[PDB]
Amino acid sequence: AISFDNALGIHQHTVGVRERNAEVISTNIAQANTPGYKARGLDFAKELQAATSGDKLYRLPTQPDTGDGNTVDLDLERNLFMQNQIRHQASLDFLGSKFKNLTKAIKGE
Amino acid sequence: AISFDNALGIHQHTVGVRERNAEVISTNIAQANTPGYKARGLDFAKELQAATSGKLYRLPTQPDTGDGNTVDLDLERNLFMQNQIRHQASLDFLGSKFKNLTKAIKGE
Amino acid sequence: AISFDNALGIHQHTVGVRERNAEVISTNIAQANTPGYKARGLDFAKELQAATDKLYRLPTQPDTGDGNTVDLDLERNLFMQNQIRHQASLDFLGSKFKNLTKAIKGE
Amino acid sequence: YELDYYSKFGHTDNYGNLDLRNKPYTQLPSGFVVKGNLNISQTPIKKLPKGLDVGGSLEATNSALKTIRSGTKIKGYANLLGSKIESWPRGIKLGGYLNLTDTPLKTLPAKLRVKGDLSVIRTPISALPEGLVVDGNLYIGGSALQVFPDTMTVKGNIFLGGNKITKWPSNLTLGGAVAP
Amino acid sequence: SNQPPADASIPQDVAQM
Amino acid sequence: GNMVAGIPGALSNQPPADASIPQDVAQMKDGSV
Amino acid sequence: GIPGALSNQPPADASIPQDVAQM
Amino acid sequence: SNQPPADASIPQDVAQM
Amino acid sequence: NMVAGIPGALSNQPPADASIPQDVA
Amino acid sequence: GIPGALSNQPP
Amino acid sequence: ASGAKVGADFNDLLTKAINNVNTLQKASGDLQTRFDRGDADVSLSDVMIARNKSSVAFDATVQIRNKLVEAYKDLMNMPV
Amino acid sequence: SLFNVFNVTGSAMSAESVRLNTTSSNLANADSVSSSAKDTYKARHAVFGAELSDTVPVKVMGIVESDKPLSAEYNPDHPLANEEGYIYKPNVNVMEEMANMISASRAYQTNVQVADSSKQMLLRTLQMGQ
Amino acid sequence: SLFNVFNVTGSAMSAESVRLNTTSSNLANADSVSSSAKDTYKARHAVFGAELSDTVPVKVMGIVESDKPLSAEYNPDHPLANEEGYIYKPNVNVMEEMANMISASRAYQTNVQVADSSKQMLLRTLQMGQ
Repeated sequence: AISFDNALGIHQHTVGVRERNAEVISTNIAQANTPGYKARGLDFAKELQAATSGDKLYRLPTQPDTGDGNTVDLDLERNLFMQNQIRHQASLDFLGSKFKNLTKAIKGE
Repeated sequence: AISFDNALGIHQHTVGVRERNAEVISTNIAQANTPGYKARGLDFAKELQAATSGKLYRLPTQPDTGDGNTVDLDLERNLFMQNQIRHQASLDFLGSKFKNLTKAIKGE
Repeated sequence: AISFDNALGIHQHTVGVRERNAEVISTNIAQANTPGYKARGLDFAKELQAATDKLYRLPTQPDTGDGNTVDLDLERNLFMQNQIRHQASLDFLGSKFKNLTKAIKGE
Repeated sequence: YELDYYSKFGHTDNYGNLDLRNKPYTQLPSGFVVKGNLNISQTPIKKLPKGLDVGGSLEATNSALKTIRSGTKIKGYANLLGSKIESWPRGIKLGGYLNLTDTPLKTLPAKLRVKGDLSVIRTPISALPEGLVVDGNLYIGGSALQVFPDTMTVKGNIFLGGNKITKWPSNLTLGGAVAP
Repeated sequence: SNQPPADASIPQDVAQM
Repeated sequence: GNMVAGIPGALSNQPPADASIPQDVAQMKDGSV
Repeated sequence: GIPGALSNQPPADASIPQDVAQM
Repeated sequence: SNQPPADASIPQDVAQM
Repeated sequence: NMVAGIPGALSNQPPADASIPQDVA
Repeated sequence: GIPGALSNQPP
Repeated sequence: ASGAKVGADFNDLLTKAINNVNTLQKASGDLQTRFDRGDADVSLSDVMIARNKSSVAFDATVQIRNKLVEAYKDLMNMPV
Repeated sequence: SLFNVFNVTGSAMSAESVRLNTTSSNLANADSVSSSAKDTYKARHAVFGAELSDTVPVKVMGIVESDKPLSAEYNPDHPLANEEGYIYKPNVNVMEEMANMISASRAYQTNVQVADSSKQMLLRTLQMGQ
Repeated sequence: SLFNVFNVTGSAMSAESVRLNTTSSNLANADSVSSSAKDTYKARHAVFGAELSDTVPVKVMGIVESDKPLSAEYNPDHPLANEEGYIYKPNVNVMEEMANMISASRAYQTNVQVADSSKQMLLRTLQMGQ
């Protein structure tokens, strides 16, 4: 034992995935008005598995498009972006406390 | 003595109960327009007792207009903000229990 | 180097010019009804040169015997634009000190 | 009750589509003519009047439809999924498919022709009539069928649906395959 | 209460109910 | 099941004499379905 | 499922045998 | 889903298709 | 591969309106 | 009870 | 391989980061003064983006500097 | 777990959006004697549902047309007139569609308030203890 | 790399800005008859594009004139008329310009929130381990 992997856990890979998800969600919000653009989804479980050791998912629209072809539901995108930011803040707190505890033990302070 | 139970008291359990209460109040607001849905209440004294030692229906003030829904949104809004204030106050109480506990062990 | 002139850029002077411009537009709107008053315009590049004037506005329509060359449609738009740009200059110049203080204190 | 001249006028749109969904009507006028689709699903109608002419499709799902009189003309299909019909009359002019899933159907007229798929799923029918010709697929899943007619024509794929077939037709021209 | 409140009835005759 | 459902809004909040709701949906409110 | 619910697909109709026949 | 959502039609006349 | 088109009101109406140029659509 | 308050059940 | 190569590689990493931060700070400064002088080809959105990135980039520079100094101050207080 | 509140409010907001679009179509098609394929427009209504057995999300389970009869109008010279000269028009009622517009919008906005308030409560839990 | 969200949100801000400028020109030139019948102003519209070869930026691919026929008006008094006394006017529809104004402004401000919230996540990342 006594290794950074065994000490940090999955809180280092989770942060990267949460930032990846925010990039995907922000892309859907920006491309909301572009006709023909299809909303992009991200699988957290698969992304976390790939990050730990190392495809395109589309979001099914709740209602038909008005003709443009864009399936971005901006009501859902804001809700997911808000959730992603909260869980990302927790992951930083979880990962940040891993380093603080490691520093505390190696210095006894 | 010197146990996390004796150290935090009921503050470690009140946080979870008021989170449950917020969930029950929140779904009442969402299901307000759903016809035939009966407003659901939570008994704080009973739920707190259950958590310490390891849902009811809300009677309407006025008859429903024909959809069978007994959700009064004015009551749901009022109870939600009271729970939020008490939830925040509960975190202040529980949070300072740890900080005072940390102050004693470190002497600073 | 490392002087306030270079640290602040020209944002230290723009705030003053936007205040002078707002004063002139306020004068034009107030003097819109007084006959014989000629609308005054301020040249931005002149105060730029003064940093590193008070001209007249030629009417697009003839007067009606007053001789007053103030177009209230133009003045409102020019006052709205100046006020928006004035707030941006405050944001630019305000952040110059916020970055400057963070560099010195390191926190 | 019955359907009068003005009773039907309240259930007709601009294209003559008669909608009787869950309406408490028990019968239709004799010699009835409907320009468009007819919907009598979930209705207490026990028998269709003789000479009925439908310019569209027939839908009587989950209804009490039990008897159909000969000479009825349907331009579209006859959807009878879940009805109470026990026997299919001869001489019905049908231009679409006959969906008899979840029906107590027992017998079919000989030399029957269906211009589309035929579904006798979950029916107590004992033997398909000789000379039966189907221009679509055949569904016999969950039915009492165990013996096929000597000659039959299924332009589509025959789907057995689980029942064991002990005898196969001698003259069968199949455009598809057979699936269990 | 532990028993759901009853759905209100809006009859046009009351007698029939 | 034990699922309660129906048409929300102004259509439901009327006396049943209007009969603007289909009978299939109207029973669905009850809770039997 | 709810009874009488509308469908989000063109309504199979009469003309063009194609619909009257294919289920 | 893995398949991109299909585009809406909004046909002027359904028979024309 | 690109996904381009006029955004706004000109594309959010049935194609029978025929406001978008054919090439762009 | 109020002397003359309406009930909430059929009369 | 020698230890100087690792030291030079670490030095180039720090120099590259400082140049990147300096590039953003100068890029933000030009966009700020271009919009402030009254040029109509500059968008307020791009200016705010430019100064947002420069502010974040410099804040990262401050954090690394403090950690380097703290490590050195920790280093000098050691038995030897 | 206040993250459940996000699911419930999000499902409610989606349901209100479906109801608003249904109201929008009824107002736009309250005067249409024709239709795309062959059937006169009938006032549509989304169906909300609560799968009560915590939180109970609200889900839309399909669109159901109103059962009110179509309003028959006497337009005998119209091309689509029947044998009696009547044409049929959608049963959309203006008063109830306006109430749906008001009700759906106010219900949509109050669910945003709950989610925003619930978002704060999660943040204060993160700051607990420090 | 460190600011991918800013490049996408910022691109939307620049993209939605062009659509508002185009809308302003269409409304300001809705009554500009100009001269001839082919130099007459026509409603212009920006074309958004997304190259999906992470983040997909939005790029404006040029301004495209509307294909709607010009609005003809009978006026054998305007000196810039034609043989039949017709002056052709720009094919600008006020209702579609108002909707674009609403859509452009709201979508533009939505990306402001995402870009502003993206900075907060970057600022919180710098506080990791502190």
